[PDB]
Amino acid sequence: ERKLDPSDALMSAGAWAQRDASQEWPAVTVREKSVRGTISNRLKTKDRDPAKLDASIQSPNLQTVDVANLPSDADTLKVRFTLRVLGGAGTPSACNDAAYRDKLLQTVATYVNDQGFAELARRYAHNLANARFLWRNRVGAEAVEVRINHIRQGEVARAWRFDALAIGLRDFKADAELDALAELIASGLSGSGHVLLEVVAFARIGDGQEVFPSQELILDKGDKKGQKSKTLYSVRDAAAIHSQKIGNALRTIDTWYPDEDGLGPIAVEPYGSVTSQGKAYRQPKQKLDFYTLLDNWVLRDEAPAVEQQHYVIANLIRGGVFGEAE
Amino acid sequence: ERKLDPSDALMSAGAWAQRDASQEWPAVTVREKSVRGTISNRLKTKDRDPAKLDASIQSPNLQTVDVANLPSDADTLKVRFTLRVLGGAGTPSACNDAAYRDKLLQTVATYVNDQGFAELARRYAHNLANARFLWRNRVGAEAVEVRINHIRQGEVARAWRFDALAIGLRDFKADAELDALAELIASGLSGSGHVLLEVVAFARIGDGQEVFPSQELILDKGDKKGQKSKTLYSVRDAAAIHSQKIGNALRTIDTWYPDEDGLGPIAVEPYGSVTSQGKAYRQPKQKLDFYTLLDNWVLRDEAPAVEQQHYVIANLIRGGVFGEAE
Amino acid sequence: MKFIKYLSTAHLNYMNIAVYENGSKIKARVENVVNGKSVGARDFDSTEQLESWFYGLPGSGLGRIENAMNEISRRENP
Amino acid sequence: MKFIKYLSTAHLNYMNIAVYENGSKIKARVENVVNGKSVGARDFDSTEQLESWFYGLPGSGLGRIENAMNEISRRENP
RNA sequence: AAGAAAUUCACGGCGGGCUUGAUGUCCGCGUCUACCUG
Repeated sequence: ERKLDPSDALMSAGAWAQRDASQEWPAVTVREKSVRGTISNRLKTKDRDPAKLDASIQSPNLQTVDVANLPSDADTLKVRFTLRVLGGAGTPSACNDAAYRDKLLQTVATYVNDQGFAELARRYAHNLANARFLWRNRVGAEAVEVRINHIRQGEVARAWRFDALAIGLRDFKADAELDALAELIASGLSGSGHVLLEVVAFARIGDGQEVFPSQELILDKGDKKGQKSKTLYSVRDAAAIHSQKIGNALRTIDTWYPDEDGLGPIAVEPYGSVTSQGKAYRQPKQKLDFYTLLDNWVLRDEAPAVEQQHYVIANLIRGGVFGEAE
Repeated sequence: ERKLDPSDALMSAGAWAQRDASQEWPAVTVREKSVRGTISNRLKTKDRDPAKLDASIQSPNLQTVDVANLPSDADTLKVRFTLRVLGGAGTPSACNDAAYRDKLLQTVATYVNDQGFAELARRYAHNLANARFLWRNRVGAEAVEVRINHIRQGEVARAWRFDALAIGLRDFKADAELDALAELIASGLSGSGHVLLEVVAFARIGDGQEVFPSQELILDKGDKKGQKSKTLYSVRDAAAIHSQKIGNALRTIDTWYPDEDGLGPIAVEPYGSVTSQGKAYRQPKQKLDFYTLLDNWVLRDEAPAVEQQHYVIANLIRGGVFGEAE
Repeated sequence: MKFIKYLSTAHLNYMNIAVYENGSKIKARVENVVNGKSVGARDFDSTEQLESWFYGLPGSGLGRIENAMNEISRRENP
Repeated sequence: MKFIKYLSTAHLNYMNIAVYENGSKIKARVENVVNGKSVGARDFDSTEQLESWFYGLPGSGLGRIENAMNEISRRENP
């Protein structure tokens, strides 16, 4: 009775746009309209080999001429402007409604169950601290991923717009906010009251974000790389394709979701160490870890696999409902 | 006496064009002439593991390396413009005549019968509420399929043209119209009076539709995907081909018909829950369901299989005549 | 197996021509210098031919390594 | 004869793999879902092999159904 | 040394993912000589 779905799939509510990096000077911070985009340059490298050898079986004449030579390739490394101190990241993340109304329903009884569970976990557990996870661990600008490293002051300006007009205009300073523990902020509770007005289906909400890392002049970045699968043979020159919008430098939405999908310290191992990206199987791509392994019971794919039969997770539900928000 | 046809086939009256998405700004809504098309971009993803794994025979060390690694792939996600709020869908659905005049007649007596049934169900049952199903559940813009999700205001402008000139010029707001129940609208009765003047063979009718979802800036879409059958080996990079017109992004007419083929809540199970696409065997492709199964008698292929002998369906005829409109 | 010198300052792809001799022929196994997985090789006569057709390919300088690499990687000889 | 599930969302040709069991072996009769005329099948061991070599064929996703279909239709086993 | 043959009727592909990490391309170099846009 009431088996699991044969094929379930949920829409990514709480969506995310692309970023267009563009560079600015402070006290010209407010006038970010004619701020020019940052073209992915083409540096042309040469190096040595820091990648080690394979330790099984060798011939010793290889490695000397291996190390001594030059791996001189071209590398499309996006670089800042000459006389620009600030930065830019223009992303309208719009939050969809319907936290657990599905997109595929391989059994309608399971859909009535899961709508019952959005009714419970949206009726009982208020989304105050829930969206305080999706804001207080994404206003502290994990938005800006590797370019967050040693900013002077990375200022986030989450404007919010009905229309061409914009009413919710909240400004921040994301270096005054940690990335390991969410601390009590009033305006962060306003923004989480607004994502409260988003995920529980109250209003059209698209948060136009304009993050300004005030780091320095011509320094490098952390733009999202493309790939070199069957394109390292026709060109065979580039090795790091920093991906582009029309004439600018992307941050791919794929990276941009674990800026905000980094929610739960509700994992198995850590206490205040690691706040990973709230996923099915909770796997971070960096560490090659599997937080919340199969043998543990903190899977997303054990949260309705137990909750759809026995109704007990008890506030690890949030890392089993936010696995369904995206 | 009067057996069924050995091979019957009917033309898709009430035809449908392709969509060319193109992006705009509001208060420049009226001037959608030089509005640029939206090229299918190419993002490049790194994967994770959200898929559940098998329960028959395993070894628990496989997910350490699998859940570790990155089966990364390229995805051609069609993305909006930078500073464009609106959207676009330009489709001239033209309605052909001859609601049941066939295209193949494997027995002419069955053709005289079915022309008799278009004579009955077009003479007795007036197509007022019929085309009110093909309008009031397709002006509420199920036209725009997945991109309907959380629009600010998805405005449909069904212009209608004799010629280069256009007389029937009806404008809407498709967020004020549901997708589960058709409610009483006067201009919707004008448009259904016009499809009354279409399916009952009165005039040349091609409805140039211009739907404007006013959602946001650079957000994603729901353009119709192609396939990767024997093309995921020569290229072996892409995994979602968003199909193209000449330089734009399609919505394939195949998806575009169950925008308007979604007619009948005249199924077996639901009451006001599911308004599926009116088909033979009434099968929706999402849910893997078979509403109106073989053992039930709400098939299209039991509507002339009973009506061609015994003349009694009694107003479930509409889900057995609209199965013949397309 | 009986390894000798390269062809002139790989890389540009982390890929190398990496000519090394056989007892009768000489293999030209276009390969990485890191973990070790190669792409298609080509077996032919001695070094006296290797520099001959290697110099017989178009481009100047590094482009001879690269066009030689694409020329070997669409090989005929297994 | 003792019918079980498919292989993963036919079609793409109106053709299906349509695995169904025998009392000892398991037949994999590549067939239509309409009128019923099949193309060549293949008889082998249980489902534990069926998913094994079915996952052992190239391509990703639907191409495994298609390359499995072409692999069964040029059969060896009558 | 072939000559005629209505292959057509219609058809939701979507569902979600951090590519990443790091790098000396340099070293030399006579373009070349003259010439009615009628």
